[PDB]
Amino acid sequence: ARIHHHHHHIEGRAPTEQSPGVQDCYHGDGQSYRGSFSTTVTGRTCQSWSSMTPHWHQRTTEYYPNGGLTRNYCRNPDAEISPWCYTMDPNVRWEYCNLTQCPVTESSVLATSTAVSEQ
Repeated sequence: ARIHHHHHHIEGRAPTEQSPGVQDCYHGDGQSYRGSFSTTVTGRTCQSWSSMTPHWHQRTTEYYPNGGLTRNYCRNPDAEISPWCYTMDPNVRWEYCNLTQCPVTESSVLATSTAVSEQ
């Protein structure tokens, strides 16, 4: 019925795609993600945490809803700089997803106690 192109991956320039491609973001340390961005920094896909086929590992988030990242959703169960997850590819054990400190301009921050400038 429908299938994404299966020929080239960087249909843009010869060497590399000039414009920016995938570039998600996160608030805090991947803790405020609240999104199932199953995309790894390499463009891979967050393999289901409960995936015992390729890379096997105990203590999954599928058995721990306290995280909110079940299935192939990418999240940060360690509160590290950002969320990460196993990849559906056996060539990539695991990796961080394309997250970054959401550098937005809108207000977003609902707190106005102290103000920080140039910091």
